[PDB]
Amino acid sequence: AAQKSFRIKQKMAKAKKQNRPLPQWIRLRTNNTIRYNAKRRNWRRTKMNI
Amino acid sequence: GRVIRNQRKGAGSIFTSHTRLRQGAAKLRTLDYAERHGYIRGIVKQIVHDSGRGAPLAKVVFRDPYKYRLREEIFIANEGVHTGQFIYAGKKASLNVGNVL
Amino acid sequence: AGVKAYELRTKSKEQLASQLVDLKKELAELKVQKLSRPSLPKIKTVRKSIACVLTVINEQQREAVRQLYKGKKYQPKDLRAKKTRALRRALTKFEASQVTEKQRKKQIAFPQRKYAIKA
Amino acid sequence: GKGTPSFGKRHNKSHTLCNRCGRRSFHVQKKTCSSCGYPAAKTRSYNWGAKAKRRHTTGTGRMRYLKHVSRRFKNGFQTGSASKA
Amino acid sequence: VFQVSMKANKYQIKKAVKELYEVDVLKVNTLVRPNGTKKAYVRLTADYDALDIANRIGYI
RNA sequence: AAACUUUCAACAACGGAUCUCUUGGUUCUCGCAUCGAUGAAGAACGCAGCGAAAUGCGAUACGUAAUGUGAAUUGCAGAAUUCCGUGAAUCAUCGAAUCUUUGAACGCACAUUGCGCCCCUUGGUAUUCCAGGGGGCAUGCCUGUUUGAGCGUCAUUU
RNA sequence: UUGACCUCAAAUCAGGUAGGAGUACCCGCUGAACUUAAGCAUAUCAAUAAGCGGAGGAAAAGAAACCAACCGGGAUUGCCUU
RNA sequence: UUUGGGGCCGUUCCUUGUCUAUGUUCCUUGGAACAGGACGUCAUAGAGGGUGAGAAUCCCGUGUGGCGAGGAGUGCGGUUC
RNA sequence: GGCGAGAGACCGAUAGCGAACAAGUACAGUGAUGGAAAGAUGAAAAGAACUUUGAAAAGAGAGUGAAAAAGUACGUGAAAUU
RNA sequence: UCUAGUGCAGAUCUUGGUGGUAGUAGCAAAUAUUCAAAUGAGAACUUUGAAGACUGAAGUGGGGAAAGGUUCCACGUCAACAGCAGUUGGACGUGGGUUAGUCGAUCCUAAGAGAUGGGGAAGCUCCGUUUCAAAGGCCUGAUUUUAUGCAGGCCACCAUCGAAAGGGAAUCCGGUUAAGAUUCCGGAACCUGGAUAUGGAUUCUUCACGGUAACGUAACUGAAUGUGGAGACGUCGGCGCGAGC
RNA sequence: AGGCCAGCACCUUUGCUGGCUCCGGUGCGCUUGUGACGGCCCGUGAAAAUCCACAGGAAGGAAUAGUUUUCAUGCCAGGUCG
Ligand SMILES: [Mg+2]
Ligand SMILES: [Mg+2]
Ligand SMILES: [Mg+2]
Ligand SMILES: [Mg+2]
Ligand SMILES: [Mg+2]
Ligand SMILES: [Mg+2]
Ligand SMILES: [Mg+2]
Ligand SMILES: [Mg+2]
Ligand SMILES: [Mg+2]
Ligand SMILES: [Mg+2]
Ligand SMILES: [Mg+2]
Ligand SMILES: [Mg+2]
Ligand SMILES: [Mg+2]
Ligand SMILES: [Mg+2]
Ligand SMILES: [Mg+2]
Ligand SMILES: [Mg+2]
Ligand SMILES: [Mg+2]
Ligand SMILES: [Mg+2]
Ligand SMILES: [Mg+2]
Ligand SMILES: [Mg+2]
Ligand SMILES: [Mg+2]
Ligand SMILES: [Mg+2]
Ligand SMILES: [Mg+2]
Ligand SMILES: [Mg+2]
Ligand SMILES: [Mg+2]
Ligand SMILES: [Mg+2]
Ligand SMILES: [Mg+2]
Ligand SMILES: [Mg+2]
Ligand SMILES: [Mg+2]
Ligand SMILES: [Mg+2]
Ligand SMILES: [Mg+2]
Ligand SMILES: [Mg+2]
Ligand SMILES: [Mg+2]
Ligand SMILES: [Zn+2]
Repeated sequence: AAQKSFRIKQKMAKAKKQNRPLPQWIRLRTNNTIRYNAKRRNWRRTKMNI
Repeated sequence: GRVIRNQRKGAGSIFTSHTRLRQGAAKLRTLDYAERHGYIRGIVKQIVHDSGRGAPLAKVVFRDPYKYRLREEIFIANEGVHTGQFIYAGKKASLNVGNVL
Repeated sequence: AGVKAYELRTKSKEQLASQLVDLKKELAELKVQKLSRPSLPKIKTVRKSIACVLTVINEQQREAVRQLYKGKKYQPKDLRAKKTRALRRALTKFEASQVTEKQRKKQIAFPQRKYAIKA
Repeated sequence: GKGTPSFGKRHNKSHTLCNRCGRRSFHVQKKTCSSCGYPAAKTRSYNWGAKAKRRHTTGTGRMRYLKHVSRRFKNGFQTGSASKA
Repeated sequence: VFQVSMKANKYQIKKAVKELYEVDVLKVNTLVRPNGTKKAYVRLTADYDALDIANRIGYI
């Protein structure tokens, strides 16, 4: 909703900052097993339910 | 079995009274000193309709004998009572329609 | 590099406050450059120097409060000991070593003796 | 009509976020969390909910203060500083 | 245009600008961005030039 | 007769069994006793030169101080005085601190980043208004202090 | 009139204290049914699970208003047995 | 007939640090020797782990003892008021 | 249960705690709650410079490696099925 | 020799994987597309132009509430998704973007929820909301050790929550961005709260005059207490007036 | 100001200069607001915050000078979230 609470806006900002792929220098690190970002969320595929 | 309808009214959820448009409880004036030793005079200001009630109510205004104030009272109107009528309430009041002898 | 705490502890309160405001100015001047340049790790040292200075100031103030409250009961609840709630509510070794005059006399008259069994 | 058409009339949230557990279990009309029991002082828990306890008990978070208690105990709840051997 | 603490209000922003940059302030406008930070539009008076003090701050 | 179907083999596919590995689990034994109003457990939001997590931390924010070791960190960049030294390090130890918003959660409220009261101070020609800064204001119960209430009640007044 | 006593109050009075978490083990309260009985009602499951209150490193119990009937033993707890 | 409390140095307990042996000699295979064979050493240490393949003897450790540091403490062992 | 240690005729990635991995995670549900999958290149990335065909992905060569019948769809590489 | 989680073809067995079916069913509602050029490796589907059509104002338009949460805008861009395609995209990657004294929230109370006091209940907790309570704060100063007690007087509702459609102090035009606007720029206003000086008004009949009156004016003392009004109100019918069309 | 036009300028930031923006009418019209009425009810169709007025007459007040800030003008500020 456009008229929203600061709390909901805050959690939305955290989700916008989380909606990122991996940095690719993390894949070059010694003993690295992270290939991709498994916690990736899209507004069409899965809702936050906040 | 199942709890029946008359058993279910005592909980008072959807069976409570609808008291939004009621003007107040129709009570007589408190029996203080004047109504047991003499009489006190009040005046009928309006006869209003009370929702949930076929009988009309009369808003009677008396004076407080102990404070400068104009306490109002809600009477059930008796047939023949009108606006601007003086109501007399008490022991030594006259046998007339609307009095609280 | 940054500042060292042992050369700050020799300074006074006002010198440290001036040092702190200068370091904050430097940190702002570095944050305006961080957005122009691709990378700027000099900011880390300034942050840690600010932290060191604030730590030293806190220490200097707290020790003075300690000396003010020195040697008198009812000192503040951030200069007291934290040990635990239960250990703070426990009886002292005075209150726990208290005995009655009846038991003191019996402890003195009939203490556990040191005996050996050969002869 | 009890199916797909009735699912289109679902736009009013019965639960919102809880300030104690942050979960979307706080009932808006009852004013109570389904999970933690806020505003009740006690945290909601049941021994029939073993997984629920394991999800929310000690060690699932940061242990911001309790982590260091074993260390302080091992050292004796000592006071002061070291002294430059 | 400044990034500002989410705890700061317009009084504080005005006072801090007048302190740090030695400038008189006309109005402050604030928004909370979708990234959770606070953005302050500070309009100065006609006497001062934001263009002349920005390159003094060290950006332009 | 070819094509097609079927069967077998070789190679190539599909798939991920078997084999071999194991910074994990499970059970047995031993030792110890240590959460919290001095604000716990838990939660939310943030914090890195380049991180989304996990881990760590709290506007002193992958950390400050102290102590020890004694020259690293590392994916890249950068840094060098930090190298025969009060000194590197995502090091270890850890006794000093910081510890946002919260939470038993404590000014009142909370589906609000809402609404107050008191003290000190600063500013705006201000005991009163506005704002900034710092510090406070829960409930029950105990000990005590002060101020009081009650023809409950004693004495003493003229 | 003054000053006490008694009982009851108010204070952001001076100092403190309780709450919540954890809960394997511990002290209590509360309290089923599935099940077994080849059915079922007492019974059994069980003075169990679930629910509630309350602690510590153990808790509890504990120095006999005990056991006995012996030529008598001698706080409590636990094991072997009975 | 018999008596109390303090100090000091030890011991007791806790925690922690550090030091304390002997081959990397020869040939073959192999990408790599920690494999095979020859000659040896240490062993109150041939437990375990690591290192380019099964390593006592390459490294950490292990074993045996030693030298410290910091605490708690009234348990006792001496000395002093 | 917590902290710290030592062991096993235990299990060996469809097993063993649900979880050997960013697991009470992702995800589902209004909610209470429910709840996965997923380990192995090689000693060392030495992770394929360069040529050529192609819009490119890729291919063919070349090259690294003990081995590309180890090429980040990576140990071995079964069967169904092709 | 010891030991057992020891032998699979079945259990509408468990988990995983794979077939035939089969390049098969099918990808047919919502009137409808065509030509050229550009781009590009490549165009039935992208862009532009031209044409032909539809929604037809109880719209396929312009805005909003809930809900969603960045889907908005730009640049780059096609391995997957968009059940054909794809150079396009609500996709992918990288960034930018939401400006308020006047709009809402905030405040009020509604149905109702819900502390305190007290009372129940082994108890988690229940009742109840003005109650069987010693349940508070409001104006003016007096003193001028001096800060604010005592001097006075007043007053008795007795928490709090509960509406982004009810109530409610106060803003408009024009312009501006890739994307923001009653929020930004320009100009022109208004309300509340607080300081305050001048002018004006009033007074030697101390707290104004006029009007027969209805009433009028630039103003033209006024505490406690009390009263009254506004807030504050159904539905339908026709008639009248206005505004926009 | 905005709108509609004309004229003269240019790699271009690109404009610049002139004009008009007027006077009416109509209606069981549409929509909407409002007013005064009428009809309906055994239905008579919220509350509070908040603001004003009145009654009263406490108290305070002038003449060589006072009082008034519901008149006018002037000064400052207007937070948080969306
Ligand atoms: Mg609905
Ligand atoms: Mg509901
Ligand atoms: Mg705003
Ligand atoms: Mg039976
Ligand atoms: Mg049977
Ligand atoms: Mg039966
Ligand atoms: Mg139980
Ligand atoms: Mg005991
Ligand atoms: Mg006892
Ligand atoms: Mg091979
Ligand atoms: Mg291979
Ligand atoms: Mg393979
Ligand atoms: Mg096969
Ligand atoms: Mg078996
Ligand atoms: Mg089988
Ligand atoms: Mg069979
Ligand atoms: Mg089957
Ligand atoms: Mg077909
Ligand atoms: Mg069909
Ligand atoms: Mg778009
Ligand atoms: Mg497709
Ligand atoms: Mg395609
Ligand atoms: Mg209640
Ligand atoms: Mg409210
Ligand atoms: Mg509203
Ligand atoms: Mg209404
Ligand atoms: Mg409204
Ligand atoms: Mg827009
Ligand atoms: Mg403007
Ligand atoms: Mg006049
Ligand atoms: Mg009214
Ligand atoms: Mg009517
Ligand atoms: Mg209409
Ligand atoms: Zn909760």
